[PDB]
Amino acid sequence: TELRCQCLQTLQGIHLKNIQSVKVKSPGPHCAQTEVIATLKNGQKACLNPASPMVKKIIEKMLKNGKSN
Amino acid sequence: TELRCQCLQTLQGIHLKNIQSVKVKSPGPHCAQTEVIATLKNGQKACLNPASPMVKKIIEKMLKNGKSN
Repeated sequence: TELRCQCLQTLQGIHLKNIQSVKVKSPGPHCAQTEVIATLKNGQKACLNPASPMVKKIIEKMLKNGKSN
Repeated sequence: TELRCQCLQTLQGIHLKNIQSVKVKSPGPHCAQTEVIATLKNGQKACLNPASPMVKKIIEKMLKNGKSN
């Protein structure tokens, strides 16, 4: 009934060397804000800022993982 | 020790009206392939194909959401 966001905070853009996975959970009838949650390769998690131009480079890269240095 | 992909299936173009969330889990030392998992607004999930020109338009858009019935 009274839900919110899955993340109260977010990152501005951390090294993608730690990020092992990226999860995007758009807003809803509860949270009218985005909340990107990435999984750390260490088992941790680091929320990203969907209002950052670096968050659109940490994802697209993730889907690429590695191409050539 | 012997892990694989977290996606047994995939969809090559799905409605962004059903998708409520997007999950991207790059490959690892087990699976050398991607496994995009998107959450349904019904509680279900629809695996996407990390090798489609539309799968990169259903995700990027998800981060934008836009409308909200």
